[PDB]
Amino acid sequence: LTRKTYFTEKEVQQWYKGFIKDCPSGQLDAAGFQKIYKQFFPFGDPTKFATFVFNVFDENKDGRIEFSEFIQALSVTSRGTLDEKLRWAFKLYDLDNDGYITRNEMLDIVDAIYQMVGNTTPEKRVDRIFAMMDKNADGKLTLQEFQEGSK
Ligand SMILES: [Ca+2]
Ligand SMILES: [Ca+2]
Ligand SMILES: [Ca+2]
Repeated sequence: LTRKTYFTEKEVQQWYKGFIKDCPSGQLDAAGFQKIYKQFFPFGDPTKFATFVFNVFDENKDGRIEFSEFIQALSVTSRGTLDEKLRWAFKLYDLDNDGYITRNEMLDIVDAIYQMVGNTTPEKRVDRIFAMMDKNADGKLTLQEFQEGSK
């Protein structure tokens, strides 16, 4: 009985039917996630990125994606406003969950993105956007620095 999500509730209904359709156990864990990413990027190694994305999906950090976490992710990512979408992206970068994005963290992401695709540089690229987004130049990005930098 969500409705705390951009879905109608003859929409939660399909998404659940689809959920137990894909994953009948009702719990897809890191391993399953990791392999479908292997299918999603068969010209690279999605392992690093697959993990960062899985970590944002699994909000209570138990190592499983329940429906609540799956259906909220979809809502935000597919239908939420730009801020809400950027807030979700922010969590992905913020690996240690301390509320900032640092240079090596963002480098890690760019490195993950670079690794997942890479046969068909991260360093110079991150310096570019961080210098761009980091207005006060403290070496950290706040959500606000990130949201505005992106827009
Ligand atoms: Ca969970
Ligand atoms: Ca951080
Ligand atoms: Ca800053």
